[PDB]
This record gives sequence, C-alpha cells and structure tokens, in this order.
Amino acid sequence: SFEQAITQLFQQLSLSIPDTIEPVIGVKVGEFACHITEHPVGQILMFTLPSLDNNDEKETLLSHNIFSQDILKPILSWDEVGGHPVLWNRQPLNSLDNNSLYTQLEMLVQGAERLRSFSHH
Amino acid sequence: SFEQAITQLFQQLSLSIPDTIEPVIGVKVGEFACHITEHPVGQILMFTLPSLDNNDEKETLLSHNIFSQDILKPILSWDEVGGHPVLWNRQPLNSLDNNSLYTQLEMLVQGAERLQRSFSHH
Repeated sequence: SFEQAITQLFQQLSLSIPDTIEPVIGVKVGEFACHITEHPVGQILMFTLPSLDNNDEKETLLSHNIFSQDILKPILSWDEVGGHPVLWNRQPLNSLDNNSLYTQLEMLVQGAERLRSFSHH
Repeated sequence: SFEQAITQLFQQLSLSIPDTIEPVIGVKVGEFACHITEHPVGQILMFTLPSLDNNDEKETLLSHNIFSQDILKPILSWDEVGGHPVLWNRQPLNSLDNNSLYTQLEMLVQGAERLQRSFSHH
C-alpha cells in the first residue's frame, strides 16, 4: 500500500503522520522541497525542482542521466508545461524493503546536491 | 534467468539462438543497433546510441526524460568517455512477463525515433 509505504517513511523521518494521507505528499529535506506519489499504479515516484547552474551545457547536464549500478539514481528532465527542470526517481511498490523509500528520498536529494532536517511539506 | 529471457526474446524476434549467450547481446531493429545486458545484477538494461538533432537545445533534449505512465520509456543521457549520447531503459529481471523484453525493446526503438519491424543479430 502507498498509504502504508508513506506511513513507514514518515516514522523513519520522525515526522508525524497526517490524519489524511493525500495523493501527493510533500516532504522538504533541508532546502529541498520534494514530492512523493504513486504514478503509475504500483510505482512510487519522487521528484523535486532543482536549481541548475547556468554554465552547465547540454552534454554536462545529460551526463547526469547515464545508467549506473544504482537504480535509484535520479533522472534530470525538463517540464515544458511549467517551464522548469525536474529531477525524479522511481521504484516498484511491490518490491520495497523497510528502507527502500528513505533511500530513494536520500538518493533524490543527493542528486539535487550534485546539480537531515525534514518538514511535513 | 538472463539466458532464458533472451532465448524467449530471440524466438519472438525469429532470430536463431546463438549457441552461447554473451554478457552484452546485440540486436538490430530497422536502422537501430541495440544492446541488451544484465546491469546491475537482476536488471535488464537495453541501450542504443542515438543521433541527435544539433539544433535541439538543452530544454528540448531534457524534455524527453520527463516521467510518464510508461516505466519502459527510455532516458536520454551522455557518455563522457565515449563522447556520445546514450538512450536506455531498464526493468527488473524478476518481474518479466512473456512480452516484457519485446515491449522494452520496442519502447527503446520508439524513443530513438522520437529523437529524430525487421530484426537481425548485430
């Protein structure tokens, strides 16, 4: 369950569980506002809006996306509707261990750093 | 298993079974030379080396990577050492269906086409 995956995450963040487990959960790590949701069904998607370096050119940017040994390594993309970059990662709900979400979140944030205090966001 | 998966894909592509399955398997689909390998352990990695439109700016190229409902939608990246772009997708070996590799490869080929069947060994 998504609700149950979130709940266990929040306990691991030492964050109080809202009465309402909304469809899109906001969590802020340090300066980084992250969003957590199920999309598509059966998949946990996490994403954040990174602040890019002006001097980074396309090769440099695209280099962050090469495959690696870590399947939680986040992907840098661009949202043409909102007109801004989007950093995201994703893993199957059906395959989580008790530490999978926390790890996904940490890997998403380290990914933003390359380009903890928590708040129920 | 990696071997078996590939065996079924080949059979589905009407490609002979090559006597000894190598760690990186080449398959050509139309003009697209693709590669299939297990990396990391437990994952089926497929990649191809696309031809980019040099008129595309960073925002347009990265747009291809936005998330969607299809988890086999390929990712556009760059290989610093090889000095070239790289398009790839990936899925867990332990959850395949009889159509999983076939579909993964078709989604890889479509992404290549979006940046601009006949199957053979490569």
